[PDB]
Amino acid sequence: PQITLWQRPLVTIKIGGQLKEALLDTGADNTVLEEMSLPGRWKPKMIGGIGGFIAVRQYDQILIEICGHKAIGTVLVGPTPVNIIGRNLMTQIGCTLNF
Amino acid sequence: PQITLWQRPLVTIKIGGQLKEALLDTGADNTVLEEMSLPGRWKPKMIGGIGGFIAVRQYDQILIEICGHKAIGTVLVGPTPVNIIGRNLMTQIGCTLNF
Ligand SMILES: Cc1c(O)cccc1C(=O)N[C@@H](CSc1ccccc1)[C@H](O)CN1C[C@H]2CCCC[C@H]2C[C@H]1C(=O)NC(C)(C)C
Repeated sequence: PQITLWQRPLVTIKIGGQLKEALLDTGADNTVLEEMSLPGRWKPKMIGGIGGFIAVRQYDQILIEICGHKAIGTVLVGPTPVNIIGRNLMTQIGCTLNF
Repeated sequence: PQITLWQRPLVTIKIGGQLKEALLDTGADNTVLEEMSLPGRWKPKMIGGIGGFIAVRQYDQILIEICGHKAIGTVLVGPTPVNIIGRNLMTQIGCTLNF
């Protein structure tokens, strides 16, 4: 799959038995999902974007299926308006920028 | 150029006679630079990221040289902590995501 950038690079994910849409985001160090319940224990974390900071819950070794490719990594959960797949997960699916 | 995502995808830009480093950001609709003086007249704009909103100045038809590729487009100027090259400029340089 080659994805051009004329539209947002949204992909379908499967995480915790749920189907979501998420944005492939090269400008994000981390992966950030809207509120959802996840197994097992987490740690509080602040992350900064443009315009300020949000509080999130850090879950490690969480299974995610991104466009049919499985990856396990750290997933942050909190009040983001868009599901974000960051570089931590993108490297696991062999995802590159090209030009 | 193929860019893997193990590190931030930072590139050198030239804009308004100045050299800067900027992040190639698939998760950004717009291009956002820290405070700098630019030719032309501008319009006020609010943009939202994670954790809130910032006020920026919208400059159109601005020349930018991104990793040696010229592009002209809308550049937003304001209190972003990182220079961000968004999709609007990335399409102009033939930039794709691949995996
Ligand atoms: C800059 C920009 C636009 O011009 C237009 C639309 C969105 C954005 C925007 O802020 N996008 C961001 C993701 S968050 C997001 C929020 C709303 C919609 C889509 C994505 C960037 O892609 C990533 N963004 C780039 C960059 C922005 C300036 C501050 C430092 C980083 C923070 C980083 C980021 O947010 N990282 C998290 C791990 C917290 C997710």
